[PDB]
Amino acid sequence: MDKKYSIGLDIGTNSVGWAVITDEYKVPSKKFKVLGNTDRHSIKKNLIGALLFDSGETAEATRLKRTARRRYTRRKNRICYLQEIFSNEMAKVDDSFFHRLEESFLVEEDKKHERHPIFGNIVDEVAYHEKYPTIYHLRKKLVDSTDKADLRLIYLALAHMIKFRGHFLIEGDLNPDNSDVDKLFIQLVQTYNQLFEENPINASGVDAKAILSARLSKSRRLENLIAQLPGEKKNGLFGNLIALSLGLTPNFKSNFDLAEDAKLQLSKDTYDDDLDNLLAQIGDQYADLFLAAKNLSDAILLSDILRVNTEITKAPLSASMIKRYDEHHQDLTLLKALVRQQLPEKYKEIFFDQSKNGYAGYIDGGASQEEFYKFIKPILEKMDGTEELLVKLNREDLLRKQRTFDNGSIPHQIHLGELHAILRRQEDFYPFLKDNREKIEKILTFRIPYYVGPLARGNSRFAWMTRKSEETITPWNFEEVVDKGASAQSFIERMTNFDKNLPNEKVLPKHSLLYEYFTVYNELTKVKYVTEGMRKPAFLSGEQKKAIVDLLFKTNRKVTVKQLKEDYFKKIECFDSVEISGVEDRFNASLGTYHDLLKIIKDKDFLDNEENEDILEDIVLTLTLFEDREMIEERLKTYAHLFDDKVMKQLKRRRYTGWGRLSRKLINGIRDKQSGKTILDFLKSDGFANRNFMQLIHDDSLTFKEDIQKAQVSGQGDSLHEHIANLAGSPAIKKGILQTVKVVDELVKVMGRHKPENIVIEMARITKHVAQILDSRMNTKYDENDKLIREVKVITLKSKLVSDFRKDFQFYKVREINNYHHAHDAYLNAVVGTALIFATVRKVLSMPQVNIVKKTEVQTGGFSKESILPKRNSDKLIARKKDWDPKKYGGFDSPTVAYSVLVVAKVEKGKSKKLKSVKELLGITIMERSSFEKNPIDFLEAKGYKEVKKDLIIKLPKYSLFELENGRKRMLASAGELQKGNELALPSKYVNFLYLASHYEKLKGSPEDNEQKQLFVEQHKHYLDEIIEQISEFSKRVILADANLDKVLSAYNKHRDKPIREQAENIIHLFTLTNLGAPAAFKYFDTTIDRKRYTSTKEVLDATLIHQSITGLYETRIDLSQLGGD
DNA sequence: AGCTATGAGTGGCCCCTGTGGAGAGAAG
DNA sequence: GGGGCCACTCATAGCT
RNA sequence: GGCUUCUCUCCACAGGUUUUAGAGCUAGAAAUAGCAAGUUAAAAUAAGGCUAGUCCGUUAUCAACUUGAAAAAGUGGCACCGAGUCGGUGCU
Repeated sequence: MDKKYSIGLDIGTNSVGWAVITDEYKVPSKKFKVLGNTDRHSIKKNLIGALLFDSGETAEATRLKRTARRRYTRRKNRICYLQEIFSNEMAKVDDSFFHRLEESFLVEEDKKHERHPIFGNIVDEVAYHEKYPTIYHLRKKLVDSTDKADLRLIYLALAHMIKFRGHFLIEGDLNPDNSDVDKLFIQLVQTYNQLFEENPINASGVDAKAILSARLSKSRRLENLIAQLPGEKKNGLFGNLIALSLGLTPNFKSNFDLAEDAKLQLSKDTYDDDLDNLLAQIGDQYADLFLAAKNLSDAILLSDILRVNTEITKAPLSASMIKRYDEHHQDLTLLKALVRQQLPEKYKEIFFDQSKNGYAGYIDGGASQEEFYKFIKPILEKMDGTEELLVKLNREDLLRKQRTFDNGSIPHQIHLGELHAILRRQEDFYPFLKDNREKIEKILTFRIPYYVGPLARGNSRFAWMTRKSEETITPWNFEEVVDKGASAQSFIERMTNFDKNLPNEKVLPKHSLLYEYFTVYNELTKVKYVTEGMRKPAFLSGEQKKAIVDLLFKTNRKVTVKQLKEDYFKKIECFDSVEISGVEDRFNASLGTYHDLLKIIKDKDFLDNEENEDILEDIVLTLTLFEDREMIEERLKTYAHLFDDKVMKQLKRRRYTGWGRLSRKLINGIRDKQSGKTILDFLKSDGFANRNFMQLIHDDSLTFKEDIQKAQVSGQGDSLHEHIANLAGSPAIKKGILQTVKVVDELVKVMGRHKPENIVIEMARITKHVAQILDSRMNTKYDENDKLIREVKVITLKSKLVSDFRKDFQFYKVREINNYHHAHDAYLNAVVGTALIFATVRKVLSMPQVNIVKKTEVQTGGFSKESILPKRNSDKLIARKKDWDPKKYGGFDSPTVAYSVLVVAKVEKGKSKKLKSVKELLGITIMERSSFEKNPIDFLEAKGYKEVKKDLIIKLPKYSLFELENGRKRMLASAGELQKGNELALPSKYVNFLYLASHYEKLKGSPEDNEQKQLFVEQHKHYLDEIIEQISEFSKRVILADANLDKVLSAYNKHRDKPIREQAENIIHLFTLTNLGAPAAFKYFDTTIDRKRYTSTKEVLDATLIHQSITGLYETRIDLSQLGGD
């Protein structure tokens, strides 16, 4: 008798519930066979559980790390390129300089040259640090010096710039000279009054420098500056000029009465040619106005960055840092003098004690600038003559470091100007600098375009670059070796979605002329007209459709019903009155691309030729693909014989956006076998049928449906793994779905492989995507008519229904007590699913037998924590390299153990070197997983183990479960620590009262229900003691933490006077002590309770090891006590 | 008987961070 | 959030 | 309509840490006290891998046993009864 059942699921991001229910809704339990060498042969477990696992990580952290690694590699490579450039001349002056630079990190013992990395003699180091206190002094010296400079210093400056070349958010040359806001603003006002003497404006008394450089948003600054300008509006010509000076994107259409939009932005890569467009429309007289606007914008943005405008130099960043250092020196001297004279007691704390947030901690220690200002402010308040120091502290300019987080805003054009100045002033005395100047400027400025990507020879799963030749790519031949046009096309296309109806085909651009014709004809297909003398509405003929398109759609950008009635039905067909159905007011489709090309090419015969359709489609694709206009220009040059120079320049500056939904093959690529017409052909003319796109693809009399079905991949089960990961959503939900499918498969196996009658599923707040993956596998049988025989029904539900069903019949839930809530949610989901198609539910809730399974995952990821700890005399520090002994060089710490292996061998113990039989868990860190799996015996012997019994080696990943006396379980967190493995269970009687009491004021309900809650909570003061009694008993039984439990009991007795609700929130805080997983610190009322930690793994070395399947229904108990016996 | 080495428990502290530009998608 | 590490004390095995 | 959620991929940037370099002085045998100084740089930023790429290394996948290089396939009885992390009656 094959028993009927169904499968319910509770899918989350951290957990995947599961359940099996029958006709009477009871969850059965089956006697599962227990494999292994223990005395236990079978365990009867309930068909319910809750898989738990670490939350799936989005690749965001991994992607950031990968992009960082590529930046590091390419920056090291820039260093290598500069060292190759310097290499030949370096050997003539100092051959080992580059070697010393690499050996700087090592101690004096490991260095192969003299310990001074720059000069190798201490006299020259003294001279260097006396002459150049920092690097910015050296940069200024090199930028200003005319004398022959030392090559090592030049390399240091150039490498400092190349390694820290600043941001690329501004393209086009930027003048560092213009940095004064107010003077240039008045200059712009004077220029505007010169070009417009008839209507000049006055800006006297307006503090433009303060307002425009204020720390406010661009719109606020624009409003504030205009508010000081009489007669001016923020939307006016001058207001738009100011907005342009602020880096916004003003629209000049209304300012010059232009027909088309005129939007300009200096920060865009295309300001110059768009400005030329505007000048060609309004005249060349306005060129100086926009030039002054650009200069003022440069001045404003620079003043937002640097502060030294008084000093005259062409290195506007070295001077700023030197000035900061001088201010720091002078202010420190003054502060030390004042503290010496007035408050001698705290001199030591401020200037010596590296453990405080004083100047010692700020400079010689680890304290940041904010904390240093916090600590130094009250001391300044308590002393006289500190007005200047208080002012500088208000400006965040007191005692400020050169290398702070404010250097980010520096444009890379400043660094490029400094680089050019250096390479110009040093080229005379060093020929190779002059010869390779362009190469170095390239290396600083060369940036692998965001559309090219990783430069891989196919060996990468992230690479899409297409190559012309096989030369090694260097910045100087990046253009020559790689076709940037093809690279950009691949970059765009690989991301663009493939057609749904045609999976192998590509989607068309939105502004495709063929797509526009398709849409126009498809919309015109269902248009019906009613004229006098006609009994029924009739579809428009193909001739009528073509005439309408030619008369209106090619002549008007937007066509309305009234315009159609007036222009075609009355003028052409001589129908005075016509009724149109299917279109309400106007036609949605528009030949905007066709009208634009009519404006540009101005040859309507060329556009109307179907022979030119391929050329026009290629033009649309070229305009849609490429943002950099050079790519479009080079591609469209294949058509330079078809258009004049002006038309070609017009095509260059036009751009299109968006990608459509359908492919060219689907519309005008495939043809009917019987007729030879495409879908576009049928839409243009279909006779009486007048079938639209949907009708054409769903007509069985046409071969189009057959072509689509054949094109549809009728593939076998192709990579069930990586199939689910193809969905749209976070990787967390993807992992949830995959684990859900695996759990469903294992449940199918457990239930005798008889497929379920129904499947009830919910999803964490996408459900359809989950349902398809399951109903594809569940239903695979076809009847005599090729129809699917649905032996499995897939129903998906909503959390509101389940929550209401729970609260109506009091199947309440608490999310803080224990982890049985996932399984309970799964069971209630199954019950509600059958409801769409009472004691049992309470029994299922009250079962402690639940199979909570922590997914034993071999941890991957960071080998150890990223914070490098100081050098110490300890053995637990991890080397960061092969030659970096952790004692001598510090290094990483806190390894993440991949898994641990039970090693039974003999180890020499004591100074006597006597071999002693041992049995202990050795944790294999992730850094050594490959070495261990390569040859376990050599790895184990390397750690001091001898006569290793390879037969007894067991692989124990993180969260491997052990069973001890009284059923005490400890999950293997790592080699030297455990976790609580037992799931504390409270009966429902405590479960209801806890959430009723803690969420007391927060709940809102009817007055009688609130009174019932009052009575229910007030009576259970006796439960408030039973809860801590159960906690204490479970603690003694498994937690075994008497000190923390005693502190809890004392605190609970101490705070018993406070009201029941206030007690309740703290009582639920207790369960952080008992809940499965790692212990976490919790506080009871005012009292803070330390966390109990299990740093002892000895007790499990004699325990019954348990392996559990993904559901845990199949297990293999191993008794380790029988292993290792002598 | 006394000195040193060494394993278990407990209390405390630590852990990389911030930003910009471009493209393409699901769903609201 | 949680595993790792250290400073500290105490019981116990070992040793003579 | 836009700009939102959320994901991927790419391009860059400013820091942070470690270790070393930036000669600490005086009195005192030393412990130690007084004084002076604190702003920068190099290297590394997951060990490393072979396909030697200006590529790849934290995403995702992974109970145990048998076969298989691997993908992959197979491996374990059910019912009644009562059912705290489980046991009995028939029966396989």
